[PDB]
Amino acid sequence: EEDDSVYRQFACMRRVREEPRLRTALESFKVASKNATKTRGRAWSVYEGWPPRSRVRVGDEYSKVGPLQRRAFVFNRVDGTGRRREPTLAFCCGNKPVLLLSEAEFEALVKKLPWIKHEMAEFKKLL
Amino acid sequence: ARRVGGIGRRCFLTLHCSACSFFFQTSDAIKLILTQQHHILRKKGASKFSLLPLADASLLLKRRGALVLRSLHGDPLVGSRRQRGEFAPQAPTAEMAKMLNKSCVPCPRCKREGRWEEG
Amino acid sequence: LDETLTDTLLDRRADLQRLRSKARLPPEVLEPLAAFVGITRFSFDRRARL
Amino acid sequence: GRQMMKWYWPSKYMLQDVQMAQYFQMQAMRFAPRPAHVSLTTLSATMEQCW
Amino acid sequence: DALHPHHPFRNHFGFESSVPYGVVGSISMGKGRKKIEKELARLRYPTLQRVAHSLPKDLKYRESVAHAIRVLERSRGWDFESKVKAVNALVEVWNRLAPGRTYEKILNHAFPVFRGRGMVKKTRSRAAVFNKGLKYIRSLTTQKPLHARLQ
Amino acid sequence: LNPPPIAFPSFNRRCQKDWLARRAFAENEVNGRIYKNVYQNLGFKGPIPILNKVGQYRIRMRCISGGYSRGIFRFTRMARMGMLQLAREGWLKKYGYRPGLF
Amino acid sequence: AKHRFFDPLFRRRRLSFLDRFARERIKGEKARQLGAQLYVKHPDQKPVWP
Amino acid sequence: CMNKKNRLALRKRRRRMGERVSLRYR
Amino acid sequence: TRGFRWDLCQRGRRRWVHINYPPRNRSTVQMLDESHEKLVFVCNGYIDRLDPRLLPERLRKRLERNRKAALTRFDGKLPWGQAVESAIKRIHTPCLAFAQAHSHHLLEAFSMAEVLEIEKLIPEIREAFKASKAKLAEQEAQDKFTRHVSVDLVDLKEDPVSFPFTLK
Amino acid sequence: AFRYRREGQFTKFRVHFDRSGFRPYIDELKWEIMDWHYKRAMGPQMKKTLMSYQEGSEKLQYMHDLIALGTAKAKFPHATKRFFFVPALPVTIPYRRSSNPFCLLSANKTGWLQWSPKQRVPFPQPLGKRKVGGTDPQPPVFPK
Amino acid sequence: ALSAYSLRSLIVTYNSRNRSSMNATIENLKNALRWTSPSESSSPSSAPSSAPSSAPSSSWSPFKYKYALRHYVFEDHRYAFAFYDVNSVQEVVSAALG
Amino acid sequence: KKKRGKKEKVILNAEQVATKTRLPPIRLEDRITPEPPATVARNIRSQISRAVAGWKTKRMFTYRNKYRLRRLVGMTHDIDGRTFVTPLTKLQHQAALPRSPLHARFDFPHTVHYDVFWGPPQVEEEPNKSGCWVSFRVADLKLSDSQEQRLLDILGPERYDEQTGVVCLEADVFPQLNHNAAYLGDILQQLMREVKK
RNA sequence: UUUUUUUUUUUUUUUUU
RNA sequence: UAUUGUGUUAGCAUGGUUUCGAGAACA
RNA sequence: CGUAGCUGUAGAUGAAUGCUAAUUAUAGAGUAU
RNA sequence: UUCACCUAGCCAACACGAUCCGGUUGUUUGGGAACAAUUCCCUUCUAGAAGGGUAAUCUAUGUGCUAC
RNA sequence: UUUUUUUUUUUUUUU
RNA sequence: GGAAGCUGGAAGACGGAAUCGUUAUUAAGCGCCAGGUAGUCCUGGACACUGAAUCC
RNA sequence: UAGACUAGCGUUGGAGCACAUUGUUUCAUUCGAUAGUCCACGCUCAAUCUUACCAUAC
Repeated sequence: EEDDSVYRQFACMRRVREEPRLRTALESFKVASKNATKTRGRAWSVYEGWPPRSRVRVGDEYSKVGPLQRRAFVFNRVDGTGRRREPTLAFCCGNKPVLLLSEAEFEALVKKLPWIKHEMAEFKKLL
Repeated sequence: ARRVGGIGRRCFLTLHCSACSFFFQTSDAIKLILTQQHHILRKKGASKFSLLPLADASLLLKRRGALVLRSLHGDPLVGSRRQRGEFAPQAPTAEMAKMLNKSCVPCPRCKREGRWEEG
Repeated sequence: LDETLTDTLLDRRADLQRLRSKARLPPEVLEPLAAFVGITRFSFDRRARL
Repeated sequence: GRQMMKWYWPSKYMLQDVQMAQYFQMQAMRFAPRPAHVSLTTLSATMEQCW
Repeated sequence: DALHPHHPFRNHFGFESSVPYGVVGSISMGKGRKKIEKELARLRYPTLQRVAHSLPKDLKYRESVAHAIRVLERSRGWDFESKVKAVNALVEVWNRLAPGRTYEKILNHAFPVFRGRGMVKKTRSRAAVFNKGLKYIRSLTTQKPLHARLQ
Repeated sequence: LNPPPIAFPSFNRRCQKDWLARRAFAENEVNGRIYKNVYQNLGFKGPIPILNKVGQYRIRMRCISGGYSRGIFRFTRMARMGMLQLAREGWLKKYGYRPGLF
Repeated sequence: AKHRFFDPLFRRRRLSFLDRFARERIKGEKARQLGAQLYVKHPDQKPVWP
Repeated sequence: CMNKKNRLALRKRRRRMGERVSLRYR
Repeated sequence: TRGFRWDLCQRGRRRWVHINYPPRNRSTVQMLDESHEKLVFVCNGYIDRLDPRLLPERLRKRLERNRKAALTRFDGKLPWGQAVESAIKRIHTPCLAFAQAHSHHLLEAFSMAEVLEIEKLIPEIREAFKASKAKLAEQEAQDKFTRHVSVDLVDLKEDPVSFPFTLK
Repeated sequence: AFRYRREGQFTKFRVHFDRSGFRPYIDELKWEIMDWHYKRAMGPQMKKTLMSYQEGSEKLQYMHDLIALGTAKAKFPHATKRFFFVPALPVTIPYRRSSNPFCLLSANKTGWLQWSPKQRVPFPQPLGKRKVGGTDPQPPVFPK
Repeated sequence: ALSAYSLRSLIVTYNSRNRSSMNATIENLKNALRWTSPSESSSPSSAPSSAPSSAPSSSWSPFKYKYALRHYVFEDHRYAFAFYDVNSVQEVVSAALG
Repeated sequence: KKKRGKKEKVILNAEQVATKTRLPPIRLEDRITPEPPATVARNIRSQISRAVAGWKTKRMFTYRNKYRLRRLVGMTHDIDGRTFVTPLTKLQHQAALPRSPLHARFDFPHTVHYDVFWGPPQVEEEPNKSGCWVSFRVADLKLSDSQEQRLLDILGPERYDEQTGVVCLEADVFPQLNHNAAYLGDILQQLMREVKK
């Protein structure tokens, strides 16, 4: 049993009886949700703005189809936690079984480059 | 003596229809939906058109066609060895009836929309 | 034997039998019923209600 | 997750120590009063305002 | 509706009970209620609407994750804390993958309806040949006791 | 001589290793369902190597008053000798244990 | 006054080593060196407890 | 279900549920 | 007491160049200690290739039907070289590879000719690292917000059963 | 036909553990058997320390009451006994605070319970000549 | 309406692990009656619920070919009570738990 | 006698420089922490590419055939940000609650039953002690012919007894008693809203 | 029954650009 | 809520608990 | 519930059930003919 | 609960324990046998065709043969 | 039951 | 690892000799599940029906 | 006065587990010997862990 003669004569009780539609309530929720979660909402930002794999140097890197090479290969690799950032150099074909990691490893290769060059000649070249 | 359905003449594999009078086991359900694929595809409106070859009537009776039907039908009546006592298999018509009615497959007897039911 | 029969001595006493039927109502008596009707304006606790 | 954890005996190196210093403090604070009156205080000093 | 700006709704809050809580005596006497437990103590019943804030842009992935929300909230066996974490990590793994429009095309072409005579790709894969003795290969560069060479 | 004090088991490396896997699986229990959900939606069956070391099946029954991993029931959680000593010490009488019946 | 509880199984083991420490003959230098750091001090008087 | 006793039980059980399984050998 | 996995009893991805993992006359490793990964060592290479031109009419028809087709059949190659070894051409060439520190697994190998090409391209590859550093700052701001979390409801929460409401 | 003699046969061999009215018992015994040893080892030890210093024992208790409540509510003249110290031990069993008004521990507002100085009915009653484990501090000896 | 409710019935059940313990409860419950304000006290009906039992099996001394077995019987007891027209909730709920 | 012959430490060559310098591989003891969401996604991409490379199995093609069957019948999420409203929250918004204890919400008899566990202090909680159901007789409830049929159709014949003519509605989707009790009262009112149509 | 917080390759871990 | 090494020579002929094999219990 | 009773077939000289190009189910993984 | 009563008729790998011995006494990744003649054919490729080999002995248990 | 049915039986229960 | 379709010319009608024991709801047949904490036995544990004979 | 006799009835093949001869860098340390603490031993279940063994290295 509900008496409609009292709600019509008072505005305070009219609001309680009135049931706003879900559309009106949903509009306010969007604003509140964005304000609280200001530092969240985007997950994958390495979209085609820079095309994945590599963008600086592409094509004819390691495909053993012809003599000599043409260009190098450089790109970034996502860490296991998704917060760190490191470069990459190694690229065999798509899968990249071997990764050279950041320039920390590449620096040692240049230092050791002359050592191996003089050793391979006397290792098995003459036999 | 060796009747099918036991003392209570159980039937946990047949589905009744609201319209007309015709029933069939779940074995024929797979063949009916595959054969009437042209009507289903046109109702909604390549990867999507993958089962087109299976619509052939003669292909189903070949060695290749026999294996395709058996693959989809997993024989729900058969289960683990530990499913004994109160843990017994029930009628699987509940799932079959939903798919048969949602797909809007015509009945062989009379061309009608979803009219199937459990029975 | 007397040590094991201590429980029976208290039960036989008529003084303790009078206070057995006088205790506090468990909380899980009317609380479940209140939630059924869906009312958010009642408190079971007497001190908090006041 | 919670079903497999219920196995073996519990830890033994986390029992309460029998310290004499804590025994005296418990006895001293055992006879404390109960001046809560959370409900009575609210009603008190209110009837005069209505009058 | 104004009781909580972060949850604009008509009925969200209930009433608290007077049921005793805590341990009579243990190493956790001063525990009471947890940080997350206090929230449900003043609510009619828990829900799963807080998680739904951002969903994948892809239509296929949006429906797959959305359906799980309606079923998880009406299932017994999952804890309140686990429910939030289950869906929070699901939206992230889906966003780190190629769109479903491309996944189906690759799988459909690489998995035809009918098999072939050489589609297994596994040949001469005997058991008692490679990894069942015959004392042969050691995957090891530095070896003092060379067993392969000694024999 | 002196029957063991059944409240505190002796040292056992293998016994402690079994309990270690229980904690790892509980924390990773949520990740197990995510791996199955992604494959089911895409319609592809594949292995989950990460579940080998944190799988539920890695854990097996073990004797608390012991360290053997055989002859343990889910009701008593004890071996043949564990139940005999516990029952003969006068501890199951309160829990409704009448040895008169066969 | 402090009295740390210890495993009952460890109590009997402590006396076993101490009884034969200054009474019987113990062979091996490692046994004496390692045995002089677990049962030489009372559990309650130890500086660190696991 | 290795012997002819337990193995035949499965076929007979399905016969009472509204299915027909060939019987014949084993 | 059967095996755990059956994948170990199968040949994985082709390495292009076949090198004998167990060394016989290998030198001593140097450096590569702090990193503890991808050690450098010298070995002997052996290149191998197949050119299906000299095959007979009987076997060439079946071989091409499996290689140049919609999908691979029988790995797109014939069985062991029982009779095709005549057309097989292989040239010995010294090469090197890398191995894991603890795992001790082969990663890949490079030809001697390709090794010299890397030295000549040092100036070209060194300058390419500068371009990556430019985008380091730009990607930091976008990759930091890659963590979806539920909206916090508690707000240092109230006790809003009925009272308080005038307190609000 | 014996009906009462065959009672419980159905729920002995044709019932599941998770589909029956039988409740587990190992859970309760886990926390009960361990607490028995705690009261035995720490029981006599606590009483010995309390009785170590007969006189001057009430001075420490009297001074402590002047810091918590300030005013000594239990103050009495020199011609009246103050209190009697009872050797108590802490509770180790993680009991649940049930709403039972007739319970003996649900209304516990402290983490200490009294200990019986003498018992005539030992709870761990053996069924034979076997002794209780962990009740032999001194190692054994052989004739040799 | 909450004020329009009334306790129609209150089925009280017991679960005892010993014969002597169950007998003590019956005597205690009877003593609590015949003491209320109304002329006739609430007299609930009796309804036994059988006596479930359980007994696992184990092989029996180790290093044997399973020549003998030892069983461990674990009996149980149950009891159920019925109530009708419980006008006084305090004089019934308190008596049952006490 | 046996299992005692020790061996000298033969690992002393200068070549073995990369030893005892870094922590061993990941151990099972350190696996207590959970896997971050970045690593779980990486494994999916690595495995999907390997299977298509040619690593096929006899039991792999059968799984794909079953998935394609559900596509034709229309039981897939395949389409040729969003902020939705959960069904639970929608019911809360649309609910006419009573204004105080003296107001009757429903207009028909109903019985509420729930099991409450009482006893000595148990170290662990007893499960299966949070059930709540409501029963009502259809004959007593006055309704039209069309409305009466719909009541039994929505709930089905399982929740209806043909002997006495009563309908029992049970709801248990929460562990707590208070949470479950309130849930039953919300769905009950919603059922009557749709029945009368 | 309610649809959007920002975003550059054929080279989506298969192509001689 | 994990926490005091060894799943190794040495048990019938010196062993604590348990038990298989043979024999006995009457006035 | 099984051999039922009852009742059709061949009142079996020929009813042995293992071998396997191939699928059903559990499982993270049981694969190749 | 014959907790009884003799043992030329027991395990040191369930556990405690007399004496000798002390394997960074643990852990990461793997293995732990019984079954080879390769996708065999100038007749063929986006609707089915031709070849698969260790015969050495015991104990305890399911399953089969019976009428001219 | 001359407008009645249209049929084999189990290992806890009408307290 | 378990089960199923199809296919079917695996090795057996030998011996009335001999060795393992049953104190009758015994023996001989047939049918069902409870536990073994995913599947996973012809053994062990456990219930029910038909149920003959002899000088023991 | 048991076994001995009088009824019924399971076997000299093909198959599952296990002991043993012959293989093994590892094929699980073993009980008991002839009426049995001998063959699913403390295998009331071994496809990873259960697993003690060998290889490899921290």
